[PDB]
Amino acid sequence: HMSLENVAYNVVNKGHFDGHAGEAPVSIINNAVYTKVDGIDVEIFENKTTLPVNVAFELWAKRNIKPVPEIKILNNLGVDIAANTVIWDYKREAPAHVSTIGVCTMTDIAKKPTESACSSLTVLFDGRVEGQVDLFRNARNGVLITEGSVKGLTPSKGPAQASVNGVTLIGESVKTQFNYFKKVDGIIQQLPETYFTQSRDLEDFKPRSQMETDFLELAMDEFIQRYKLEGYAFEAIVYGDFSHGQLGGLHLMIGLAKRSQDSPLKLEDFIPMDSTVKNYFITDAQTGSSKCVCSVIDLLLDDFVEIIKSQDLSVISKVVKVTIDYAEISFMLWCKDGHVETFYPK
Amino acid sequence: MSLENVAYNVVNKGHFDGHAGEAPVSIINNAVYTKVDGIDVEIFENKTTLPVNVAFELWAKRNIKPVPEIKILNNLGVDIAANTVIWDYKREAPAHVSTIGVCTMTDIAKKPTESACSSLTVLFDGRVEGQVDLFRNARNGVLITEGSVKGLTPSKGPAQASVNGVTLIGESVKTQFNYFKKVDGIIQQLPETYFTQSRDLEDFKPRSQMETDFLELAMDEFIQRYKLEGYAFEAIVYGDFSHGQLGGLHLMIGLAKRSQDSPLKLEDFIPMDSTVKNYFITDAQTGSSKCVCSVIDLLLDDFVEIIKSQDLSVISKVVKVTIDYAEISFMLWCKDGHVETFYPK
Amino acid sequence: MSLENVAYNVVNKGHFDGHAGEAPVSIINNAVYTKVDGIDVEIFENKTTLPVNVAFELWAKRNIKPVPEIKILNNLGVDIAANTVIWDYKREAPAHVSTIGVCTMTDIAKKPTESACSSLTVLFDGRVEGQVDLFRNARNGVLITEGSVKGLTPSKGPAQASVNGVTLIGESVKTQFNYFKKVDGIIQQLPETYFTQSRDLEDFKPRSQMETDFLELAMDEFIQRYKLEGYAFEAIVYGDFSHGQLGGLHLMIGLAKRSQDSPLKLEDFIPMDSTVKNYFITDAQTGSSKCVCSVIDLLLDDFVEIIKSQDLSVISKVVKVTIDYAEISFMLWCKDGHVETFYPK
Amino acid sequence: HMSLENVAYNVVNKGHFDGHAGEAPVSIINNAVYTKVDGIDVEIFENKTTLPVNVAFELWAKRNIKPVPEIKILNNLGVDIAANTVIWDYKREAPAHVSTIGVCTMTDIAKKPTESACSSLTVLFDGRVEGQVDLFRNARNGVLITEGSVKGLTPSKGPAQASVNGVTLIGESVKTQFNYFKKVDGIIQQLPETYFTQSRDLEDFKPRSQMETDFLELAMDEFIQRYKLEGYAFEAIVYGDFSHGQLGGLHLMIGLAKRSQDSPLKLEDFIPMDSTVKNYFITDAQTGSSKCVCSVIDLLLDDFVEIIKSQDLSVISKVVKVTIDYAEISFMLWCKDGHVETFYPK
Amino acid sequence: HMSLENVAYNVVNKGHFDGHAGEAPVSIINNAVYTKVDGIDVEIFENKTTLPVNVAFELWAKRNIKPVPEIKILNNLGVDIAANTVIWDYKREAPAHVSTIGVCTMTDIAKKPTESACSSLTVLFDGRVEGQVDLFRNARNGVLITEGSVKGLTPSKGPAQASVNGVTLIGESVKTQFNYFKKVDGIIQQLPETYFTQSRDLEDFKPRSQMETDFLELAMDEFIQRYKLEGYAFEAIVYGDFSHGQLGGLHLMIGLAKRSQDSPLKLEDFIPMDSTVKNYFITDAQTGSSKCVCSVIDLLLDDFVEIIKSQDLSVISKVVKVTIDYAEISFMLWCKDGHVETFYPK
Repeated sequence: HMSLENVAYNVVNKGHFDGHAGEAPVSIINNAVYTKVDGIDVEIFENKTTLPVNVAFELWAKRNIKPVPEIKILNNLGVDIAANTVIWDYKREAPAHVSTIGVCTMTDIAKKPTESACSSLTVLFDGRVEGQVDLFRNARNGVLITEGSVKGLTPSKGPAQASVNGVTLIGESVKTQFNYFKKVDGIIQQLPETYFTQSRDLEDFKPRSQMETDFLELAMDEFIQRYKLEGYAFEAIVYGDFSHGQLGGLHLMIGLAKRSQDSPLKLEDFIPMDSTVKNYFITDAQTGSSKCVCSVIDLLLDDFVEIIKSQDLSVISKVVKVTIDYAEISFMLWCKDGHVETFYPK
Repeated sequence: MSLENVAYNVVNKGHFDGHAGEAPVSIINNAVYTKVDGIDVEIFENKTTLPVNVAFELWAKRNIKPVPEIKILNNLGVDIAANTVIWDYKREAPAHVSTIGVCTMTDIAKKPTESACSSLTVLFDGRVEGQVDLFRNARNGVLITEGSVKGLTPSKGPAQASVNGVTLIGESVKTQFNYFKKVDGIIQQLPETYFTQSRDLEDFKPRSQMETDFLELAMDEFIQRYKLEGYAFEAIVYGDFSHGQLGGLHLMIGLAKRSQDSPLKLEDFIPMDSTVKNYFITDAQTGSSKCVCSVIDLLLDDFVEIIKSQDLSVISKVVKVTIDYAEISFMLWCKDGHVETFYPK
Repeated sequence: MSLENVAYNVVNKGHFDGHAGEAPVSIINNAVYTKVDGIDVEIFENKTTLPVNVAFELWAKRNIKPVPEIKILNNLGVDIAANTVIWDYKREAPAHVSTIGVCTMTDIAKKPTESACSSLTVLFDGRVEGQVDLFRNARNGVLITEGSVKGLTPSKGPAQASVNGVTLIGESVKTQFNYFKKVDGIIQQLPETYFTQSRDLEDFKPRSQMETDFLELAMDEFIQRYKLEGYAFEAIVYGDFSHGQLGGLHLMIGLAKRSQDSPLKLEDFIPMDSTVKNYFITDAQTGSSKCVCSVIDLLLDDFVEIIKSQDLSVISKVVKVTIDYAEISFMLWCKDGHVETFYPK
Repeated sequence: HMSLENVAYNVVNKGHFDGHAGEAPVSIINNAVYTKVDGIDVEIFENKTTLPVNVAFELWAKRNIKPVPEIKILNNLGVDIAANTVIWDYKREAPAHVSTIGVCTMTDIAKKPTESACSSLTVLFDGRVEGQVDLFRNARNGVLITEGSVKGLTPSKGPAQASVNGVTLIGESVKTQFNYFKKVDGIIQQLPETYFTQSRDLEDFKPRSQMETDFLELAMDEFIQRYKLEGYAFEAIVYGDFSHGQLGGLHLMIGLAKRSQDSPLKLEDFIPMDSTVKNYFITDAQTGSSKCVCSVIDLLLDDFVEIIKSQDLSVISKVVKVTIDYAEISFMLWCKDGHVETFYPK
Repeated sequence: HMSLENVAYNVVNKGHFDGHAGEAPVSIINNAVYTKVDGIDVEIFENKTTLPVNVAFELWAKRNIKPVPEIKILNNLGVDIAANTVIWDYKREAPAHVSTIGVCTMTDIAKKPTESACSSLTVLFDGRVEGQVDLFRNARNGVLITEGSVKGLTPSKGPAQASVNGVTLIGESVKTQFNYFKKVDGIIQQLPETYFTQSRDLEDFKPRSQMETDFLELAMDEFIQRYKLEGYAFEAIVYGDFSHGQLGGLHLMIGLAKRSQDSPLKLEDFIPMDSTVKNYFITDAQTGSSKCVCSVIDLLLDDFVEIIKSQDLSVISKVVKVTIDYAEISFMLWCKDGHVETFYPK
């Protein structure tokens, strides 16, 4: 049934593991996989994981190719493992999770998600596959994602985007927005009210609201004026300060895309794992201004305006907690009289 | 003649020149380094299955003249090359397992006249002394030439060739070769062929009025302008993104039309060059995707000619089109005298 | 003093900073991995020839301030840097073999004063506490500062420096440095220099009216406007793509002009940065190619000045030009009072 | 049917490849094959070859485990490829041949030794397997080994030793001495009359004739006397001279075994490959005497006597041909006025 | 001229590097060198060093095949680099020195030892090679070794043993006892008078004097009395106490050799390179006694008795400098009322 040659067969004739019978000849060398075609080798996989080459290969081939949650959502929810699939982290070119359930005999800690060894683990269940709802229903720890309503349970509307083959997108011919359900120590949990990150890169950044379009096109103070934002210090928080040797402002992703129109930015991703709050070691080409550990987060400007506009400016320093991507993010908020002085992560 | 010699040539003449000389060389991490100003600068990353030092040799001796695209040699049964290395720039490896009089570690022979060559189809380049003649004396081979060969009928090959991993139509250098094949001592007579345009999606440009009309105009305008109704272009060429699994996108230009507006991810799951390519495509705008999309880059005009010259009486048949010197099988489905679907087998 | 301490600094502060703490590490595949929520995430890929753990320490101990481009340091004969690492992002490796007070595994000393350093041209930085005084007390060394130095004549350096692998003319930060040198105890009078412009072919931009005009205007309309006939710009700068052999393109801007019409393939066969670069260039448009093209960036104005201030009576000479603090030898050919050709070495 | 996991299943259960269906879980790492046993990895193969680790594993497991000719004897007959089996070189820890016939998808040049790609190669045929003798007749280039007689064909008695699982021995419970038959370009060959290397190791050298028993026990001049050999230079050819900075003679293996009885010798086997004539960088521990490249060959002492005794002694130096292990071995024989001064391989 | 393919050619034909013209086909893979002999690859080198595989190869082949000083003697004398040769450390299968002179372009710091680069380094010179005696005279720092006597310089008789191709021995057919001369900063040095370590293995230990034979033969106090040694507690210093879980005594190699006649001793050479004083994690297989870091030093007993008997045993605990192998080794001497309590280094 299950073999390296069989996995390779699927990879070359079907583009991923499908479960078709067959064998393809394989060379393992240089932490990579090659197959013979017309007497010559053509590389079909490159191991970027800390797993043995043939194991990582089996898991990669067994990718979940349907729309799946972005790993940051899964991380923020406490997901430790997935039930009978592999959630592939495309930007680390690695599996999202340590172990496995019913996928690969080398990494499996169970063949079925409700075995004793999964008892203590928060297991991802997919409602789209037959009978995983009822598996979740009597599982100690887990997360359930569904497309439709679930009888007896209150849903938390997840984010609009999902990951489809490493492409993170809003579905149109396919459903990307899931309902989330969580279970901890045997009991149903109510997920918090959250904002959701927008999940845009700096290269392909597109605006997603009238306010965002206005943010890119208009000058600093003519924008601050239009949306009545004076006293919320967009210049020190959102915009970015490039006048000094040390870098300032530039906390939001959209504020970065603004400079990107004039000047290129280098972002060293020193810890290259996807998270709600990304820290970059940023260098500005135009000025020379640089900052290691510059925290950056992609919220809709509207969401951000709504965050900061609902804030009591009557004290020196508050600890402000905002729930984003299912995680509780801590901000320091410094206010003077009725002016916001600064706003930033901990 | 040696590692340190190959290195010297590489750093001082950009490749192997047959120059005498030697540079100190450091082998580590499946790579070649040479010392300049007392520090190591990498000059070769080995991405082959051959031992590091051997790959370096064969890479350096990579033929730097216009040579045929590797897919053409493959379709033609070319098993080996005479006294040169045809380097595969898409895999970063030699096109062939063994060599002839190139490197001791891979040579099966020193000359294509030797016995161990007799059963192999050797590529002969008429641009070098006596190789035209060697071809006449070989049992199995493919000859490429720029001009006429006396007493032999030529097959006009594709306009493109590869110069240093860049595939182009030569203006200042000749890229369109003549082709001759021999099997078991008999001159075989090569088929009438179409040639694939070998274009990338990321730099795709139209090469006729029809292709230009295809990229600019709405689906219906184009279909009507070229009276193509019933030939199922909406289901074969254009690409349907309305469902979970995506349809169409059988030609390269159909993909290029999408890319204009929104991007496609193309997983090249078996990454070697071929007439027909299969990509695991995801459509970014939509979420529609398909494992194994066969994509062939044919001039739209050539495809139009192909499909229009077909009998739509039968419910479905096998259609053989000679493309890039290979014989490709298509499945042609029909209902009531119009094309339903059309795809490689 | 721990792989884990270096690691902690990298994940938490972006690089080595001096903060106490320890992050868990896995070493595999010539790379450093760290654990975040039970899964391994790669924080370093070793592309150097040094042990993976050593290279990691040195990479983390990068100099993050604006520092000179390594070509300048090489041209100056700098063997080592005082209490810092000059990272080479082009090769992703340290610019120098060993270190001073940086890493215990490669240190040849803790301070740039002691015996081992005596015979090595040490790089000193005037921006760090009393390193100017360490320069005064050294046999061999090069000093960079921002302002004036007591009793020392400055050499005005290039406008650009490198900040975190990005070459720049700093607006919020000083990139132009003052250069001082010392050979076997004696302060040197550094020669007058042209400086190389450091532009890439991808993002090339003009920096003078003359350069703008060169990119915009037709060949002889530029030469006529700039009183340049008989200076052989047609042969030297512009680029000839009409033969199998490729001619011209001795300046970066020449390649920039062609790239406006069609792309060029550049094999950087020896991939270290330097005043004069040599590329294996293929012209996509025509098929023209040349394996060893000596090239790189001088202001077109700088080059015009150089070629014009030359006596053009002798049939051929060797000409010395001090670029990037280094004497570059050129061959200058002349027939009947007009320039024929002009090229490096 | 075939796979990496299948091969491991065979190896862990049956000790080598058997054709048993089934799969064992595997980690390829560090050019080595690991299998999971009770939670922990146990290394079951270590790639010492230039082939991909997984291809080498497959080839190894498919060892011919019955008595097979030693590799040197096969190389002297110019055997390029074995027919539907794998001869394992235990001194190299590598397959004896480059390619394969009907053994492995990665290395096969053909499936049957009856195909076109085989005509020009000398193929090892084994009478111990059905239809192979018959196959030999038709195939143009080949060497056939048998246990008994072949109707209509002249046998050639091969050496008494053969290899069983990398243990070279003379069979008592199993037959090891084969008749050899060779064939070139269509025509059935006539094999030269041969001596055979006795192929004994240094640490456990055992005498195989009364002459050898006496050689070891009796002193130098006592042996030469008892066996009538004065003027055949046994003192400077066989026994070995350790009086000079450079070691002399020791042409015969038993010569080293003799000197070993007293004090030890370091042997840098600088080319670790089986062959009729072995070359060593010997260093004598007792004296300091040493020599780069000493041609050391293990002949039955009786055989060497016969070789030198049938030798003419007229000229001052002749080049002599001696057929050992089916290979014509050249020797330089120096005669002076009546005595062999020295006699060594070219 | 010089190349990898040339070095290879030398190894497969001359046993080491000789300077012969020719080339051999080579494969570099898995930190090893292979050569093609009749269609197949035979490994001829395996890299155990921290240098690029090809570089370690250039150096290993250019081994000193002559009798050479043992590494400890050089390490104790401060030799940093040999002139125009590699001193191979066979224990580490690595070279003994960081750099090289006129040996290999990739590791040379000078083509001749007279260059500026060499002047701050103690350069090993061999009196057996043309003019290196003269080069020593004009050198700032260095160590000379000669067979015979040198004009106008006071010699120092070295150890009777030297290393011949890794094999440490007393030369009988070739000289291993060297004369030692040393310069520091232009000035000649009169070297300290010294005992030499006997450099013997436990695996094949032999006695070297009547006193040592009596040690290995006679029981404890019978021997102690016989040599008027009573009052020094060899019980705690030499013989080794095994009655405790923590291993007692056993500070001499011959002492180790005694216990080795009755029961095996496991030795972990956890810092495996050769030196005058060697530390081991020792485990006695009979009792179960164990001790990490027991300084084992192989002095001849006649030497050790001389060291201890020429000692004033008044002060309770003392520091003693003994010169062994041209190095000054510090010792701690303990004494209770005129008799010896304990004696070890540090």
